[PDB]
Amino acid sequence: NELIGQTVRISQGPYKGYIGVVKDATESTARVELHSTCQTISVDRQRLTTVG
Amino acid sequence: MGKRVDFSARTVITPDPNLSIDQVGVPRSIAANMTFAEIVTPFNIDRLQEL
Amino acid sequence: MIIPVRCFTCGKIVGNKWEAYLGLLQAEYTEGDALDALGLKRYCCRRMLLAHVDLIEKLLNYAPLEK
Amino acid sequence: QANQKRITTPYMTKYERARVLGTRALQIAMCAPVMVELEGETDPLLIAMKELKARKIPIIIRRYLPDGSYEDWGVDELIISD
Amino acid sequence: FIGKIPIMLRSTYCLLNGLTDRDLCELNECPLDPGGYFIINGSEKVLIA
Amino acid sequence: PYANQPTVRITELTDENVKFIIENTDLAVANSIRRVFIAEVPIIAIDWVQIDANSSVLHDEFIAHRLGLIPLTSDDIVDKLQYSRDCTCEEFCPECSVEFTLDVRCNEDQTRHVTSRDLISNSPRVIPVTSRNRDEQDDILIVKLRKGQELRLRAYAKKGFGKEHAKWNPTAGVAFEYDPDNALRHTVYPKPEEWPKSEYSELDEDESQAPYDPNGKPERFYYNVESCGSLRPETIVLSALSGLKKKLSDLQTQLSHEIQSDV
Amino acid sequence: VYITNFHVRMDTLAHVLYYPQKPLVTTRSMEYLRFRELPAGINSIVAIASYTGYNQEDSVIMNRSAVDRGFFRSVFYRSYKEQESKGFDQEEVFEKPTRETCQGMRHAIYDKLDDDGLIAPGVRVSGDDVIIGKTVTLPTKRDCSTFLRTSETGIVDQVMVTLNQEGYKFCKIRVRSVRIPQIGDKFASRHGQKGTCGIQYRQEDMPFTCEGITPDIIINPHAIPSRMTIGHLIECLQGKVSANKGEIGDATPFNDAVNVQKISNLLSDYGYHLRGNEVLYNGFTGRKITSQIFIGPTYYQRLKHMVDDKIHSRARGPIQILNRQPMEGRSRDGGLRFGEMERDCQIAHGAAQFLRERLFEASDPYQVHVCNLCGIMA
Amino acid sequence: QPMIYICGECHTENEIKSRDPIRCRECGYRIMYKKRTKRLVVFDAR
Amino acid sequence: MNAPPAFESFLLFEGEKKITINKDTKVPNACLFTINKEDHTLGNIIKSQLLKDPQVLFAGYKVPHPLEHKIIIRVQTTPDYSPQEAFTNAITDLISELSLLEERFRVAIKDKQEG
Amino acid sequence: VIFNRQPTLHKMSMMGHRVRILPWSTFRLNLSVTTPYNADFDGDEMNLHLPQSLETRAEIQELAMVPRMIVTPQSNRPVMGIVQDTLTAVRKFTKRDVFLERGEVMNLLMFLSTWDGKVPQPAILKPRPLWTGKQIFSLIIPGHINCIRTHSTHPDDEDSGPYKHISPGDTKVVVENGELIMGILCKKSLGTSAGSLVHISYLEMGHDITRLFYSNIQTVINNWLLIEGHTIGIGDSIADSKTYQDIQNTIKKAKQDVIEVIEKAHNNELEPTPGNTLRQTFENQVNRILNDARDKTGSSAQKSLSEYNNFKSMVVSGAKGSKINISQVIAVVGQQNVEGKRIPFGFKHRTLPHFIKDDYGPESRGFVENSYLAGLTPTEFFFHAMGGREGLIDTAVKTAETGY
Amino acid sequence: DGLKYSLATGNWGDQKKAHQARAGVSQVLNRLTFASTLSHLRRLNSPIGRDGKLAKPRQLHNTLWGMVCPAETPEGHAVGLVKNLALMAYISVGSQPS
RNA sequence: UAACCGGAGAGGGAACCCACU
Ligand SMILES: [Mg+2]
Ligand SMILES: [Zn+2]
Ligand SMILES: [Zn+2]
Ligand SMILES: [Zn+2]
Repeated sequence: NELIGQTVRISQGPYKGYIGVVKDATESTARVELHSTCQTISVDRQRLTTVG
Repeated sequence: MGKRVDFSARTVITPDPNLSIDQVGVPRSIAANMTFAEIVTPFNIDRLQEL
Repeated sequence: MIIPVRCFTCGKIVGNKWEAYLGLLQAEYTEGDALDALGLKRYCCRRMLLAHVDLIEKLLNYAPLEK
Repeated sequence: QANQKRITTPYMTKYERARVLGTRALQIAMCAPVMVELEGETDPLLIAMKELKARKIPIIIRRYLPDGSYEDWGVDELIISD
Repeated sequence: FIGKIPIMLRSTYCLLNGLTDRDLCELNECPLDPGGYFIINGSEKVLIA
Repeated sequence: PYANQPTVRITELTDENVKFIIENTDLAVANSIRRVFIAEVPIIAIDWVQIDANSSVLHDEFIAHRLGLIPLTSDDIVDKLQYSRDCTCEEFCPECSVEFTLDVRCNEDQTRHVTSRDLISNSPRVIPVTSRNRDEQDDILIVKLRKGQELRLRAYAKKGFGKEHAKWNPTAGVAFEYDPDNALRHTVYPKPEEWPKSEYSELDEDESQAPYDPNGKPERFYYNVESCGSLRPETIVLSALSGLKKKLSDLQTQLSHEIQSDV
Repeated sequence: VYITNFHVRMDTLAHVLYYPQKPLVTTRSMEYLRFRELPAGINSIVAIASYTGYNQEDSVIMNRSAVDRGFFRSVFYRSYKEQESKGFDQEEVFEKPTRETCQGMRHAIYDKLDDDGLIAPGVRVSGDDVIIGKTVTLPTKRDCSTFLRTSETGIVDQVMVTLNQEGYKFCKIRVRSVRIPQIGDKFASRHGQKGTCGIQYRQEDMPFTCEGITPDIIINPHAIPSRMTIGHLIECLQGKVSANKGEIGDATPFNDAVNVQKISNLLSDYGYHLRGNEVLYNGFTGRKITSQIFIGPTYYQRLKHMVDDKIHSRARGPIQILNRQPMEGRSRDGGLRFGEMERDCQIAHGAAQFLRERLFEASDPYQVHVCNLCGIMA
Repeated sequence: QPMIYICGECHTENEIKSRDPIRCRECGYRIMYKKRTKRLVVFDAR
Repeated sequence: MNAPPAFESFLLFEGEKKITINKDTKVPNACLFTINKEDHTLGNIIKSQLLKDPQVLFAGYKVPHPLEHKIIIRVQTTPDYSPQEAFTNAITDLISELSLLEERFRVAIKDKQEG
Repeated sequence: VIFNRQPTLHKMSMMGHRVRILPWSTFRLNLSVTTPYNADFDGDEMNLHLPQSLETRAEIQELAMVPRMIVTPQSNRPVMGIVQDTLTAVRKFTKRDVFLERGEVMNLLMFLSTWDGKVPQPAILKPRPLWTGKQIFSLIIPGHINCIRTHSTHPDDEDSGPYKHISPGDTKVVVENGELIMGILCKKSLGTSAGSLVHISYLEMGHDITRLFYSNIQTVINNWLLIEGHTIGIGDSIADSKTYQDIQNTIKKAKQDVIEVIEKAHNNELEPTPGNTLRQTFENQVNRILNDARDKTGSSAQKSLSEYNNFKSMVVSGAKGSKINISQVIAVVGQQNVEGKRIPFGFKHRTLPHFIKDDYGPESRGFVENSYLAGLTPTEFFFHAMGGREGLIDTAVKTAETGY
Repeated sequence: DGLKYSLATGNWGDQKKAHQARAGVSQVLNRLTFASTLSHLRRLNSPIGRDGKLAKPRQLHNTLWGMVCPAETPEGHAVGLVKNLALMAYISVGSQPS
């Protein structure tokens, strides 16, 4: 998939501003590893924004 | 006589007075890994479908 | 390593006090005079300076990775 | 043995009470017909406990005596402890 | 030539013998490190008495 | 069945702290004001750190941790900002955040102390607490650098309150006291002579504690609120009262919606 | 801080603490062990009270706001070595494995590697991520790439490349992961009074003095009277005296120039109760506690036994080779052992079908065909 | 593609090609450290 | 990694309600109020304000679990009177208390500054 | 799930549990269930097995679920009791001078699950409404339960004399028609002994009700202990200095009585006990003086303590510690023993090089006349280390025999 | 290679008698805390076999005054067998009797 | 009177030492 392996930024919600990397992706949601903390989260694609 | 098993976890115990003697606290990471197999029936087919 | 910014218990800032504290110790001042010279009344703040060991100075004795 | 010669207990043991419920709720999970007008519950084990209190489980139990013989007890025929 | 003998740190034939703390920091060594051990395939070994 | 009327008098006012007395209220209201003093006063601290270079001996998250604990003077800007989780903007706008920058390189043979003075703000009003100390005192150390070491970073400051993280805690010490002479005997001294008297006690040296009264309730709450330096201590209190009142108003709105949607 | 040059020292399983402190109460023999130059612990403020019940059986309650300010925050360095070489043509080599060229490749992202086959420092990694891309040629190619250990989830600290004594290329990669104290982390004292964290409350929920002093740590009083560690109590008293005086306390054992009455008479001068007790108020209701609480500075330690290095589960993971039972180990994704005493307990319950579910279906269900005349398998 | 490394001893940045023996052109030192990456690091201050 | 994020103590998830009302069947004129993402800060002052009303027979609160973020308030009032109107009268009195306190505080602050 | 701690010795080491999901990364279990599992929360680990078939799920639910495992067939007692904080605060809660205001009563009633929503008439109605801790514990106790127990400090003569059914010390717990009339509740009422109140609850009422009876006690007592509070401190271990002089006189008189026995032994004035040699009867007499000294100092210490003490608050409740620990913290550690005898002559006819040869005295052979509060002399410190080493060995040695 | 093998593995002897030679000599130095390093560098070992029920060598003997720490020992199956070294205690190095 | 994409359970063992309940 295109989104997998891309550094992304959460741009909506409580997680707004957290930089992460996409591990897995679907059309509804995606899995992002947070750079700041040791936790992987599931976020909707509407909140994501590709950076770099 | 004794052997390794699937569907088991192990971690550190810690007190919690605020739940009954028949309850036990588990982390979400353990619970998101160990699975239970339910058989579908027309009762639970919608819940299992969403699941 | 280095002096903490805030006291763990209180939350009062202690991070600016350390060099002033070492200055006051290079005088006739004792510790019990230097701490309330800096205005540390609660013992939670006094243990932050009094029990600190400054290892950043020992770390700077090594050559860096770059130049 | 004959119905005249039932020398075992008229009480259902804890082991029978466990295994009858397990093997009934497994059947209910495999779309067997319930013997009780249920009240909207969907957990088959609660349905099996309801049928056990209702004394309507269609199972009988073969108790092997140590000589080799056995007795066939209906679940309706013996006393539920709880 | 007979061989090579593994040799104890901070000993009388180690290269760290009698050096000052500044020179130990120049060699990326710790002046508080007591020595008394061998380095063998890059792993510290200590003879228990 | 109605509200009580409390009164206030201040016994001390300083840039560092406020000391005051509240009369004619309940223990729960007094504790909740003491508690909103700690948890739920909005303040500005930095929460987004991007490091472009770090040749020092403290690693990156150690530095970002020490940067988050540096307080920032937000007396009136914090009232007009928005939470970044609530603002319509993408990544950061000046209506939701404040930008800081730090580009320090050590070149001389003397150890370079990176301080909070070396942070350059985007807004002149939102700055650390090197603002005014005239009528010599140092500034907050971040890292010490050797010759050849440097660091460069860019940071952003959000609005938050201390229920998230202790970097958004506007206060240092909130001394709280009711009934200094043990008149209600909510505590019980086994040897009351051994206990030192409080600061607010009214007793002679002969008497060790007040005589018990069954009818009494807790009143006369004595507060001392010490600031960290970001907010003025007088405007921690007003913002805490406004925050608690706003919370109660929102709860009443939600309950009103539930009731009129239930009938 | 276990050694001063810890950043040059490429070493597996390193733990260093953010802010170590020398103890407020020390013996005169710590000067010669150099303990006040490399200390292991923080002078906490303990309160010995039964606050909510999360500290009861040897556990301990912690201040969440202090942990947010950096209290016992540490960092864990793990390093990985790898060495390319071994056959006549079977050359190991560091490179990026390509899915068209290389045969066996995990689902993991390989884009984090540089084209040397390594990651640069400063890159976030996680479980099932490559760190060292290494391939051997296939007589197209098959990888021998090393993965980050599952559930480790850190950030790369440094990468060194060099030559071994065999003239082959050799790489060692060290990875940071900071460790914030959470519940379940094992703490201790200097008196054999160990304990795991049981809950963390914020500064608002924590009880407090007449001032705003809240304890960083709350321990149970029921760990004292059977253990009989009275040196813990005297340490907690001497620490309050020493933090008010400006002195470092002297706790050399057989001193005889110090006892509890002298320490009490010193503490009575600074405006406290002479036995260390203070009046704490409830953090929830604000009502002062009927008992008076024993509180003061005590030097606690942080042990290496976290919970995140011990938690593991399993649901039909990998399988052993010879007998088709699950593996062993947290790292190999192994299974727990339902040993000879546990089958015995399940016999004593009289649960034979759970016993069969453990020892047959959950470990190795299997079928064979056997001749009906002679019992040898067909 | 150049893959600049840093000498452990003389702190000299030097470009070494792939499949080359590790060596610094000055002082002949045989330990290289790589360099800090270019992609973004963003941290909470928590 | 099982750490819950810090915002979860005070932020409503999507589909959650701030407040929920359930009638108590055991006794008449009693009701249970469940509040999401609140703590002792709100429940204690609500309880203490409810206890000034003589028409309130019972009032109390609890947190079911500290790791959870919920609070339950049980109110029982005399017949002719509702626990719901008791609750909203307690809120609208407690807001009046805080507003009066804020006014008197800022007046005393101004009077401390050279007066 | 089924759930065990690994040295499984009896069938209450593997008990079923219901899963509740919680944020952080540890297993959490209720504090009474610590007692069968022998858990300690000091870094313990416990492993959890999930039953996969629905039939074995039902089997664990009906056979090995934990409230069904309350009373053991090993020793026909319950296994689980109130422990470690809820027990101490129960004893402090159900005392006669415990009174609760109306807000505190409603806060405590908020934590009962088995509560009808009905507030009981207070024990005092005027001047002001006051409930009693017994009056709330009567709401905790389920059904209509009847039992009679005795408190730990119940004097022996009291049943013989008057005031038998009206106790001055508030001992002799009596529960009648499901309601606590009188008595203070300790280990001997809510613990794991036979005929304790929990055991009567398990026998008269079902296991499901006894489950809620555990949880209700734990919740309401742990929420009263936020008001009462409970500590231990350095003030709890200190004494009067009238007591100190009495202890020193007891030690001095016993230590002189050792020396006069030694003088009778050296001058051949000691006749051997029949069935004993001269050495063993000398040893018997010396240990008799030293044990009587330790007991008399211990009793003097126990008489010295106040009502407000926190060592006494635990020992009377039976939660933690014993009556010898208080004496061993306050008064006298005692004699250190190795294999039942005194400290042996490890050197040539002496113990340490600080002692004269052939010194059979108390200080030369292991007796510690100092307390834990007063610190130890270095000779006594080394002897106490030698004493503790023996039990520390026996712990490690015992396991590989008992498991086999 | 003999010196390097015997120090690298701990089998104290020839590589052929790997099962015969005593092990546990030349452990990997514990580098967790500076106190752990010092205590691992000052450590004795009793080469009587473990898991034996004989308590007498495991006991604290009277000749340990001032030469071996009475407190410090591992709590496991090696109580009293592994024993660390007191502060001012010094071990002789040998000289000629001539 | 039109329009291009596609492959997936890996992975070993013995010995010794340290540590946890
Ligand atoms: Mg334990
Ligand atoms: Zn402080
Ligand atoms: Zn914005
Ligand atoms: Zn070079």
